[PDB]
Amino acid sequence: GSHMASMTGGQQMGRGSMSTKAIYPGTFDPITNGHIDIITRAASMFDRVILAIAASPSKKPMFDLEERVALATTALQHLPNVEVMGFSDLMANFARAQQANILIRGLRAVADFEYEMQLAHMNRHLMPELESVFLMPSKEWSFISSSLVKEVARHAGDVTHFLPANVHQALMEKLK
Amino acid sequence: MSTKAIYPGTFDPITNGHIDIITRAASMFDRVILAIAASPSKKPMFDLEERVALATTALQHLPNVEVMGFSDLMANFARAQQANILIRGLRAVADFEYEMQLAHMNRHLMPELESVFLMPSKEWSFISSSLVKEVARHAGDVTHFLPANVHQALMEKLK
Repeated sequence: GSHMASMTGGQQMGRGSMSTKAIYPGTFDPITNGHIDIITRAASMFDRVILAIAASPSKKPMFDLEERVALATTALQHLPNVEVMGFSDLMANFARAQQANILIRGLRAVADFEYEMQLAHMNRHLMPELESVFLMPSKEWSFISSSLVKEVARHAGDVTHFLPANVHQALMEKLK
Repeated sequence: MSTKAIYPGTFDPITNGHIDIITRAASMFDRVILAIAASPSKKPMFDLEERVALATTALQHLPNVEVMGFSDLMANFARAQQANILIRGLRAVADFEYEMQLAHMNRHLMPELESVFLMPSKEWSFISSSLVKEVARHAGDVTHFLPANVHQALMEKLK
């Protein structure tokens, strides 16, 4: 009500809008225009957003953690309420450590919907106070992935439309 | 700063699943409007007045939620209401394809409207308005799936 701290600290649910802090996890190897679109949209609706970059992914990434964090930091510099960080745990544990209450997930294909629903249930089990939120990609970026952009670039296909300049330069450098 | 979300549907009637979605949405956005479609394609069991009244009571305990009817383009309603977020619940794969199509169309109609998707709690993952009605019509117990006000109104409709 006013000076009610003496009485209560407050609950998350039932009581109006709360401060929101979102994590957007991935490998971002490297970050594409599709990722930038998702995080831009998320940063417009939530107070703070962390782009969380996985340190040790299952498959060895083309860019190391340091390179991935640096490229993403530059690409997202124009968003005041976004921070880029590496992590090496369950997304649920990183979110707990970072006191985040929102998990951002991109939803590209029908094939992925089943898996995403399963992960959301598991994350609710691990961290009940973490809410998963799902954003569909713009039509423009609906077919791109980091993986497809790399494979196209490896055979000299034009991918300038799909990446920010900083990332495009770094990628060309990686491929000779 | 300010976020204002629309949660559209037929809500014929509102279920515990709907209430869960809007509760979660109201915790992350400043204001939420439950937008109830006036003239759905299939004739609903409850009329607009009944649907709006039942939902209003069911959601009365949420301070930052308003229930309204609407009978126009979701883009125009959202523009009229100065809303910047469209909430959809996402139950099944079949619904995701259709919702993705509508989201593309809505991006065309209203570029400044952001569509956001929430998955239902495990508890409510199989229930729909349609299924609850069909169960109740043949005397199955649906008390676990509806708020008391809605349960009472439904029993009344089937007598």
